[PDB]
Amino acid sequence: HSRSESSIENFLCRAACVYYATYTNNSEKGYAEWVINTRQVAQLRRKLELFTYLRFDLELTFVITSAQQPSTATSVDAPVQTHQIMYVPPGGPVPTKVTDYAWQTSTNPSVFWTEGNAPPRMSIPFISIGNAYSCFYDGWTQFSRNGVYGINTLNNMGTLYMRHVNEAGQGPIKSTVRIYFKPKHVKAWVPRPPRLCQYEKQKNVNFTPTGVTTTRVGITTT
Amino acid sequence: YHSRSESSIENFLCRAACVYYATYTNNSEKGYAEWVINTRQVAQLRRKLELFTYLRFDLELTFVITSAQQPSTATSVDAPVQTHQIMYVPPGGPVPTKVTDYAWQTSTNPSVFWTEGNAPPRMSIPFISIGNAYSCFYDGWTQFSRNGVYGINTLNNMGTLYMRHVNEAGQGPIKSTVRIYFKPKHVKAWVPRPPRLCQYEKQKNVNFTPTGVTTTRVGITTT
Amino acid sequence: RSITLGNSTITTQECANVVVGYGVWPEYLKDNEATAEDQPTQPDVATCRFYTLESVQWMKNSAGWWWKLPDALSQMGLFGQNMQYHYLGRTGYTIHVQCNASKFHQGCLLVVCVPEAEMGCSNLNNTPEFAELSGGDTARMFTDTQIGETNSKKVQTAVWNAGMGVGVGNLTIYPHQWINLRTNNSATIVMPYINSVPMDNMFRHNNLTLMIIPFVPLNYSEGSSPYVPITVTIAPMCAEYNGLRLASS
Amino acid sequence: RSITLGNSTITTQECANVVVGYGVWPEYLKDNEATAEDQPTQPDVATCRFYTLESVQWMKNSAGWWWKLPDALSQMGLFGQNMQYHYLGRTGYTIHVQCNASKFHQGCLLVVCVPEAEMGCSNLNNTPEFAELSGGDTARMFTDTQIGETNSKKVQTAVWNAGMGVGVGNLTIYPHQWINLRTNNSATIVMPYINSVPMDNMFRHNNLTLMIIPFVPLNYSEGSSPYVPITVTIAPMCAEYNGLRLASS
Amino acid sequence: TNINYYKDAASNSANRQD
Amino acid sequence: TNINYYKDAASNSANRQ
Amino acid sequence: TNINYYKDAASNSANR
Amino acid sequence: TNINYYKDAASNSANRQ
Amino acid sequence: NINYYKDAASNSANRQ
Amino acid sequence: GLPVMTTPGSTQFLTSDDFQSPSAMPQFDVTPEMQIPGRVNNLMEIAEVDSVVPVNNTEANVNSLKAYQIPVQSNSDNGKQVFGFPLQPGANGVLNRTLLGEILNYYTHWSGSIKLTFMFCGSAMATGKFLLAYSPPGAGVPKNRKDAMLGTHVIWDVGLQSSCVLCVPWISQTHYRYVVEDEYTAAGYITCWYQTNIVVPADVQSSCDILCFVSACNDFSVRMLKDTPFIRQDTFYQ
Repeated sequence: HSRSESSIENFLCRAACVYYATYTNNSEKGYAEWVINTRQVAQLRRKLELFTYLRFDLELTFVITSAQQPSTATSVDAPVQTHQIMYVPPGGPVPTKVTDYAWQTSTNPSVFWTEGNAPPRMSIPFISIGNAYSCFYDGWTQFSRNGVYGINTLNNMGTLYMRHVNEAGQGPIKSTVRIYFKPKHVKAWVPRPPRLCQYEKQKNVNFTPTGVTTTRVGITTT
Repeated sequence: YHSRSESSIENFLCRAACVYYATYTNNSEKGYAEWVINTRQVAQLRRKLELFTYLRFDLELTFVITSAQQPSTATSVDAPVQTHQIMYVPPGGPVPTKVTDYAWQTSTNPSVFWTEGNAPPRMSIPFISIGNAYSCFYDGWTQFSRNGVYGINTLNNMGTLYMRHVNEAGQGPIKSTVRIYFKPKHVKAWVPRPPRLCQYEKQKNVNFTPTGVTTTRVGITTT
Repeated sequence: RSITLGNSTITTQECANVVVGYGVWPEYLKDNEATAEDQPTQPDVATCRFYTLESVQWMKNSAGWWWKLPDALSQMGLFGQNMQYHYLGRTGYTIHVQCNASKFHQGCLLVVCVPEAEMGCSNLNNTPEFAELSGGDTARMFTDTQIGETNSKKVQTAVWNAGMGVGVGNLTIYPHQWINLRTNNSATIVMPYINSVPMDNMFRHNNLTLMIIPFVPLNYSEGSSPYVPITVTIAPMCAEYNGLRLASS
Repeated sequence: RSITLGNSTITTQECANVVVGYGVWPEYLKDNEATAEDQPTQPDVATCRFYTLESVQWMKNSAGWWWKLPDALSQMGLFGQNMQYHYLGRTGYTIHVQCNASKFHQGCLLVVCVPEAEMGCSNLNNTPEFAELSGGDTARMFTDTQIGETNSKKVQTAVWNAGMGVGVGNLTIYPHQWINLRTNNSATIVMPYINSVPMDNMFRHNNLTLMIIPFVPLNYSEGSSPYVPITVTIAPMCAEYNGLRLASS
Repeated sequence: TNINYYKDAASNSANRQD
Repeated sequence: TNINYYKDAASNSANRQ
Repeated sequence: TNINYYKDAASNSANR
Repeated sequence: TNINYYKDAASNSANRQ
Repeated sequence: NINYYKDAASNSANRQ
Repeated sequence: GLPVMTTPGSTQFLTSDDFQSPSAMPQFDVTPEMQIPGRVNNLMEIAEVDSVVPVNNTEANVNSLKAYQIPVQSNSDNGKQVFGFPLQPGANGVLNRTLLGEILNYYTHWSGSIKLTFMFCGSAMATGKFLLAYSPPGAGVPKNRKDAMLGTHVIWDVGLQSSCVLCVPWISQTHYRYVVEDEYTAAGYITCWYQTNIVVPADVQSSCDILCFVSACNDFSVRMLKDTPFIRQDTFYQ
């Protein structure tokens, strides 16, 4: 008997939906944005929070699915729709409209993908400033022991913007992008007890107390 | 210690950048688009390049063409898949005068034919300059009489780029938007110069409106 | 049966087991893992010594105690002084939990060292306050019951969740010992430097948290002495400090 | 210390270091980098010699001065004559900015050589005029304030942008020296041929532009001599000329 | 097969081979 | 491992490795 | 012509 | 250059030489 | 180069 | 027909991809190369260049050369701060538009030491001494010369040397710092104080100026390329 499938690489190296957002073909505010964290989703968050420190590369897979939203015009023959995903690292220009100059992405990496093809995929190295990603932080952001308390003093991985490239047509189109993280080449340290009480907030450990286990009647109950 | 790999000029410039994007529609005979190739219309890539006085590199061209249904007064429009043609006219060549001109045969002129719904078309191009390096700036004139034109627009002569739909959709109008993307490959740079401070004003000259040296604070002791 | 840092000497047991962290003995920072350029300060005997914190009472009702470590030795001697005067610090610890009762007493404590013991709040829309999380030379207590929602800034001290939303019965993954009064008198844990960066500031970040939680409560028949105190003695080990400056809290 | 180019000889000090352009000393054109197929003319001394331009006064208000390089020596002797009679030319320079005061004066000049100093206009729909950009015998001046918004064809001479839309505080990327009257009396910069082509016409293209910008103003107490002049002396080096024909401006 | 087509190590497959 | 398929050098990847 | 590209034996073609 | 990818001979290209 | 087709007309241009 | 299975990511246009593309100009005879002076191979070669620092960001000076002038004068006091700015090479205005700061604003992470060259542009007859101090974070910016004295500092005598280099070291909890302002990657405060008052003779000016220059050391690197916030566009320039 081999313990192969219980390695950390196999445990974590499976795609997981970290977040999914929507944007529409109408208006000029038809772009979406997301500050990148791994604590909005429950499953992957718990899996990774089984450890205090991790270090790994990432495989990013995007599942973008669109829908013809209601319209009052006659015959809405919509052509194939293409999307742009821009990554603005912390400090870069921020798209303020669907037709911003920031979308030029001279330097910011971005993907252009047309609907109906294989989901776009892109890998990213270990982009941390420390020698390992941190899952927990028993400290503050200000040296006065004030301000912010928790992992949201470390989480600073930049924002991710989404838009339709097409000019828009007679009929509205709402699209939903789903981000999928897959840790590759994993190294984890300092294991810790699994999460018991259900998550409440993305930016802190706050929990509502729960019991230790499911209950039976007596210590002998079988 | 650590490495300075990501700060090489190759990595600095070798990232695709939208230099220009234009529109053309299926209706009419002027439903073709044209663009004289310059690198000074877009601020980001222009500044990246203008960090140096002289450059030399090959180019990766990526085109992102997206179309959209335009209003129509028909009973039911069902447009088939749309194909596009991108023609490059070097300086002096025949120039398309209408959506159906003879120039579009491109017997000699290189051109790309791309159908919607596939990977964006991509096309590499060598170092196309007459000099031994591209010139980012030019402190001179175009005429030997020290008159006429002043600036880099006495050197820019890279030809034009035209765009059209190949099928003649009639049951309904369709507007398409082609986006040009430059990616400098195999880069060589010379004579670095101060980064652009004042915002750009015109694509054909350095003209600027004076701006302050930096953001301001209260006092020299103000942290 | 005695281990001796600096001017201090703790007597302990007869060949008893000292739990050496994650199998790592604290060591000084090597030239290859370091990024700080300034030459560090290593007080040695003056800093690496057994500071004995306040004693606490183990009661028949006590729920448990915890100390944040940097912020526990913050006020004790030259360790604290260097801590205040330097921007960066790095330390391991030797933690000695001392509790003694008689053959006629009974009870059992879990003595655990939680690295990165980020604790939750009572109000799910707030983070606990500095004083609520920290109790240097003043052990902060776990609670026998759920803390109140209205409380605003405060730590969810429900012992069965260890204030971290986990099962307290699974804290054993962290380096720990058991003080079973039946057969035990003390617990010795040698914790190495646990962090994702080579050095960190010692006011902003408490890399470790000592927790003593009674799993089987103290008991004793009438006549047996009723006051059973627990005394914690922590000793910095291989302490380094970088970035000299004026100091503050 | 004598330098001694052609029939000319300028003096410096041993401690005063000469800044050699982009690490390149001027040299003639190789047969492998050349395109002009006619045999070039190399006047040697008659052209490669120290031409001293008009002097200017450094005032307590002066903002700075600039010269277009080919069009500064365009009217100087046989350099200018060869320039008129040939279609193509190639030259390096030795630029010597001389300013001398006493210990009781103070101030600091930046002496920089900008290759391809393409300058902007005040009216954004026009390019500045040749006479506004160029003054051979007479240096053109920078200004203390923004020039008029609608002045037709004029150079945006606001000093803090150097007329190129940049931060003057970053002009240091170009080869440069400082004349700090406290510790300096002159500056020597040897510029090589800077261009994208092996040869260019010398009337249509000013390959380089000398700029003297006072960063710290001239100052002195009552009694100290008030008239502080700056004299620039430029010497062509390894000048070549191709395509001899009818001469004209 | 274990031939890598990309110049960056992050582009490689997971460390699953034994 | 990296071999070039096209007859023109301009077709090659970036000069990164 | 049998150079299996996948790390798991189950991914292989049939036994023929 | 011609390498056969299929285990069955009927899958091969024609015998044109 | 590695020509994929048995007929010479199938080959790329005679450049290089 | 070689059997093949497409993987996700096909038909994808990633800005920063490095694939081969077919040339549209086959057999194009490029013009030969020329040995042009001033080859740049890395952006740190530019980041390492001294460029004047506008320490005096005062609204009134920013549109003038006065921004680069640090005022010093003969004062009847002792231990009077000359200037103080935080160590934000890419964020704070004092340095964000320097050569170094400009290059930093194209990247997200940075690490290394920084050379602050200070040049005294007063009269040749003036003398004096200054305390140039870099105080790492954790405690507030030094309020007194005594407070500044406890951190990395250098006493600069203007008596002999006109220029003095204070080389701020890399003292950080992490290997890199965010170019954008983050308190977790705080970096410190750089202050200057009077060590010995500017002594001047008769008939010589008692108020002089100093110029500050910033450059990067041999141990400076930037990471995670991005676009600058400094350039903005709304319409295609024409």
